[PDB]
Amino acid sequence: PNRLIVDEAINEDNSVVSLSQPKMDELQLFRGDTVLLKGKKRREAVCIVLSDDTCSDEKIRMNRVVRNNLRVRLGDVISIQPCPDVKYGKRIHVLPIDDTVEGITGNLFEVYLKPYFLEAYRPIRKGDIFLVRGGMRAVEFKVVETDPSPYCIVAPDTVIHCEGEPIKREDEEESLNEVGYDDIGGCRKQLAQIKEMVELPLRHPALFKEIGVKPPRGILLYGPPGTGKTLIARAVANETGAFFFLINGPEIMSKLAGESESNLRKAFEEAEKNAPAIIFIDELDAIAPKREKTHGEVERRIVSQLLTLMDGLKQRAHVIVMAATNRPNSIDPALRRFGRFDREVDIGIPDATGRLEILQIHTKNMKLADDVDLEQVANETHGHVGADLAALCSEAALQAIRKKMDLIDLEDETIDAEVMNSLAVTMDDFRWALSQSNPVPQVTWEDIGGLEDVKRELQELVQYPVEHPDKFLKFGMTPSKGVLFYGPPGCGKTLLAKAIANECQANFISIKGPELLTMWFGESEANVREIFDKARQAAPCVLFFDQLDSIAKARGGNIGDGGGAADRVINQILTEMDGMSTKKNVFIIGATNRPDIIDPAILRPGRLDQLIYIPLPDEKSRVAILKANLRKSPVAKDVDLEFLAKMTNGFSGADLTEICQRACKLAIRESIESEIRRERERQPVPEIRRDHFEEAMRFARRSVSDNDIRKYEMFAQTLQQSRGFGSFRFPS
Amino acid sequence: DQLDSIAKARGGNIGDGGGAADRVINQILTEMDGMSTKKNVFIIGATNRPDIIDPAIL
Amino acid sequence: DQLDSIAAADRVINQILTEMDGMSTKKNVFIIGATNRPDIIDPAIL
Ligand SMILES: Nc1ncnc2c1ncn2[C@@H]1O[C@H](COP(=O)(O)OP(=O)(O)O)[C@@H](O)[C@H]1O
Ligand SMILES: Nc1ncnc2c1ncn2[C@@H]1O[C@H](COP(=O)(O)OP(=O)(O)O)[C@@H](O)[C@H]1O
Repeated sequence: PNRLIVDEAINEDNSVVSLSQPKMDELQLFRGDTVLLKGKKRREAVCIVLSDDTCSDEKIRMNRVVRNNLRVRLGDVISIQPCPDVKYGKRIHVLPIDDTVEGITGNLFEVYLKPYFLEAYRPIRKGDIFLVRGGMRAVEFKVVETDPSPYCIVAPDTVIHCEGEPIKREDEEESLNEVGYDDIGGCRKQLAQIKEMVELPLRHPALFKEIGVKPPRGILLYGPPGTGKTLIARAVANETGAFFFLINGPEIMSKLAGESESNLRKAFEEAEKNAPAIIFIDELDAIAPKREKTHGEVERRIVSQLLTLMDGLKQRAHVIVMAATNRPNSIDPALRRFGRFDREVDIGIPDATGRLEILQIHTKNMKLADDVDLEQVANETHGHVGADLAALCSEAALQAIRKKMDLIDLEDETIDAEVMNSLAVTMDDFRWALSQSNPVPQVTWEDIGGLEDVKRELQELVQYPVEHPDKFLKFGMTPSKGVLFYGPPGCGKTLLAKAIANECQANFISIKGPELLTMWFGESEANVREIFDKARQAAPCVLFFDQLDSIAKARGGNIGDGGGAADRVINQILTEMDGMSTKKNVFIIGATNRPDIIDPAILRPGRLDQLIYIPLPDEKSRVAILKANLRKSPVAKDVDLEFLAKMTNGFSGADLTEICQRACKLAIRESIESEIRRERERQPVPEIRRDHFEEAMRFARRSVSDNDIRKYEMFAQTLQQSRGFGSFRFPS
Repeated sequence: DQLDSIAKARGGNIGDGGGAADRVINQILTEMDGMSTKKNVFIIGATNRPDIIDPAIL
Repeated sequence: DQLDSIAAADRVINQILTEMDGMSTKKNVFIIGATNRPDIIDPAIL
């Protein structure tokens, strides 16, 4: 019940807080009682509880000033408890801020403190902040000294003196703007994990004792630089009751030989002295590299001493040591073992919403106009780490100032107020920042013309499992992962593979047999294993094997001596695909120019079970191919693509692409003539002229003879005659 | 798996690494049955072409 | 130079084929091949 949501106070002063009647009853509390408030950044205060109906059950009506004292904002969670044994204060010493005391001709105590604390009966704590209105400037007071410590009620007979050294404005501001868990963005999950491995053992060590475990004494943070590991150290420093101490890797290296070890030993001694304690080690890889590869023996000494003191604690001191590294591999491998920095956390690059949060955090102090939208900037900056985002914000503010360099004058002793109030950041500044700062196939189904059945089948095999995983899990059948494309050359099999990869948004890897065949003994099979491993790394992926006939042949019969090695290659592929049954996301598509010699074992169901015959495009598909090729080129209306498709009976898709290439080349040539004519006029046709089609087609010939095509039909008819279960109906 | 690749009739392919395949076969022969105490190592082979496998392997 | 010395298809011509296919994306670099006799060079080059 102690948790409550920070809520505004309508009339309550700083030394009083308000609760709802049901909530105040729930705590077994009386009206006017002294209460203790705990808020973020380990900020503790004491106030007087009040009854109010407007105050919500889950909200506490409480002011701005104590919010600053508690370092909390609206909506923040603070823990409220009864405060017992709140003795009346004998004497309080308060240090006001430097800014507030300026211009106050009269004494602060007489003008402000004396009437404020007359019959106050207010309980206060060391470091408590309160505000008093009056004079030319409202005055802030901070209670540095309390007597008796720590909780003291200000009675009228209590003497109050503001004499001493007033608190500097920057010193109070730094604590006010000090970091907590909210200031770090994009790693809330990692903050929760770090709380679990670190904060949880410290708050409840007996809980770890009961279950028969020893808490992880040391934890490691690794990832790209700038992700905020030191910032996480700052946050855990501010918001943990456990005593926090600093060890800096550069600071460790700064000491003389034989003094870094002394500093670290006294560090662990101090940590084990206080109960509890947390140590953080930034740049652990800097002072703890591998002892196998080390330039100086002193570094080996410091690594060994760190190991010895790491084993020195016996899990009873309850001190957790934290380490941050940009390169975890540089850290000595011993530290990664058990009983020591075994627990690793990777602070990956922030996502879109995380980087949005980081941008908001970085820009909260800066002014933001109505036009600026941080979500857009986050959308464009895919890869910037948090430090890059901070630099982006700073250079956006720099553009804001730069746009006024014509208005402002540096030589002046003072700056203009008009330009200053006109000065702010706009969208253009963040655009410049985005431009300056530095952190799948193109082919689509619309590009392909014809072969609609093949397109639908490819969508069925690959796109549907990722679209509908639940349906596949329900029917309990693993999706097929094998497609073979066989047909005459230049019919868009590679286009089909690229299109399906683009539609499914998976990495596309394409390779051919001669790329793999090589000359050394085991090299080709190693290449096959490497390409399959590469497909695994880029999962989900579409692995495309072009010229499958060259790489896969009938093992039983091969004329050449080296064909035996070729046999070996095929075997490797077989085994690889047995490993590819595990990776359902990796989809293997094999296009072969001639499928008769393809090994029967590779076409076995479970490796390449789908066989697709890609024939020559018909008249309709030829029209579609001409449309696709002529999308980019404006064309005259006189040409009839239907007639072109009808005439080009023996041509493939590549033939038509070369056709359009030559046609538009002669279009360039007539453009040369037109521009020469324009130059003569100094001293145009919108679309392609028809005689260019006339001449361009003459250059083209038939790519593939019909005999190979009838061979393809013979293979397809063997496949069809094999599928002889058409006359199949279950009994009754 | 696919033992017929690593195991062949010795001398079948002259250009298979200059006898490196035959040396591999001899090494496998010594490692399966040689002058070492047999451990609890059960060797399973799978092949589609058993007639090409070395008779000493079988 | 002397592309005919290499020369229907083999490993090296396939490497160069894939490289020029990927290289067509970069228009700025200009690819020139001078061979003495073009009859024997692979038509995929053409
Ligand atoms: N998630 C985040 N939220 C807010 N600021 C961040 C975040 N990540 C990084 N930063 C900023 O970027 C900097 C990252 O530095 P850091 O990675 O801690 O240095 P090192 O790697 O040397 O310890 C910090 O100063 C911090 O202000
Ligand atoms: N249906 C089609 N639509 C558009 N272009 C096509 C089509 N079929 C083939 N092509 C053209 O043929 C050329 C080569 O095709 P390719 O992908 O090499 O076929 P294959 O997979 O048979 O080798 C491509 O540049 C492409 O422009």
